[PDB]
Amino acid sequence: KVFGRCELAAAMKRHGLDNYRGYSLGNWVCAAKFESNFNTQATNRNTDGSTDYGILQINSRWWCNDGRTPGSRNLCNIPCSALLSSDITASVNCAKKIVSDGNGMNAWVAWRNRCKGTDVQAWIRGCRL
Ligand SMILES: [Cl-]
Ligand SMILES: [Cl-]
Ligand SMILES: [Cl-]
Ligand SMILES: [Cl-]
Ligand SMILES: [Cl-]
Ligand SMILES: [Cl-]
Ligand SMILES: [Cl-]
Ligand SMILES: [Cl-]
Ligand code: NA
Repeated sequence: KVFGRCELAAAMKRHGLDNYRGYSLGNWVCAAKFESNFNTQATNRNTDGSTDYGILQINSRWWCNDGRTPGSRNLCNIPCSALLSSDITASVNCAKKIVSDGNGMNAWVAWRNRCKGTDVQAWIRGCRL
């Protein structure tokens, strides 16, 4: 599923991500935009053989099981495939554990490089929330 901007903002809020660990809704929408262009089925292979999955590009090295990343962990206790669903629950619950890990939203390299410090409120501007 490819979400619209305000549509994803609404789903993220419903699942309790708005201000989670102090990060406003706009930061989460901005991260989704540059990680997946709002497409739940996005995937991207890393140089190390791991793979990033879903709207927030969660990596198989630590967070989900794909059966093909040697010596990895599955800290979210899920198959990486659950991260590609039209329903975002699995992605949001796993993102909650990632953003709690010590480095905040810097865990997402695209948020640091493209969203951090910017006018992130622009991502939710005009949305009926
Ligand atoms: Cl957009
Ligand atoms: Cl915001
Ligand atoms: Cl594996
Ligand atoms: Cl394969
Ligand atoms: Cl594990
Ligand atoms: Cl599994
Ligand atoms: Cl949803
Ligand atoms: Cl923080
Ligand atoms: Na894994």
